[PDB]
Amino acid sequence: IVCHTTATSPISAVTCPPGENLCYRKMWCDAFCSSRGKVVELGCAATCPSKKPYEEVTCCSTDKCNPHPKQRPG
Amino acid sequence: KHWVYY
Repeated sequence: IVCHTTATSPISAVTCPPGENLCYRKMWCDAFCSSRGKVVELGCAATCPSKKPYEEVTCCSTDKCNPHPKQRPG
Repeated sequence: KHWVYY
């Protein structure tokens, strides 16, 4: 899983020994809904279900794909 | 073993 790997990497294209067949972008709050930050956990993942803890998850396969920030259309 | 970035 060579994407935005934070498994001992600063958002770096590393094939993570911790995790499974998905690339993360596990993002939520967004002011960390208090005193300003963007909680993006970059977790090498098995599946992104429909019935999830409702966060904006760009659950990609591999090859960079899914970066930290708000994946917002220009 | 994964990190939060802000």
